[PDB]
Amino acid sequence: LTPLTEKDYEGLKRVLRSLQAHKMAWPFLEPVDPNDAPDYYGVIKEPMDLATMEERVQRRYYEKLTEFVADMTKIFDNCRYYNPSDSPFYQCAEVLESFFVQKLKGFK
Ligand SMILES: CNc1cc(-c2ccc3[nH]ccc3c2)nc(S(C)(=O)=O)n1
Repeated sequence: LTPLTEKDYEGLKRVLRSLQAHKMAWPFLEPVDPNDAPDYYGVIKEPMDLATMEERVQRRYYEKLTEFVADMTKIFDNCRYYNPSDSPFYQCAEVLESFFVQKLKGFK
């Protein structure tokens, strides 16, 4: 896989901001609050969120697009594992993952 260039990184920031602005992204914007989900961090061993990804983007943590996609997929995988399939939180992952794929393919 090809290294992420500085030109690549402008695109990644755009993709990330498109997701952060999505109406369904709210449960993913910041780390889960342990007060609203007291067992969350006993269940989910590798939490991830969009603020933690923004930090990594800004600090050029990602060297390959696959690593960026892997962090994003953890967000969605964590959500569907923690939540039952009829929860509104689960529905956020359904909507935002397919939005992400649309944007990812564009990033191309
Ligand atoms: C009850 N189920 C839930 C609850 C939450 C949650 C709760 C409070 C929160 N405060 C700041 C973020 C934040 C996220 N996130 C999910 S998630 C990431 O979609 O798996 N599922």
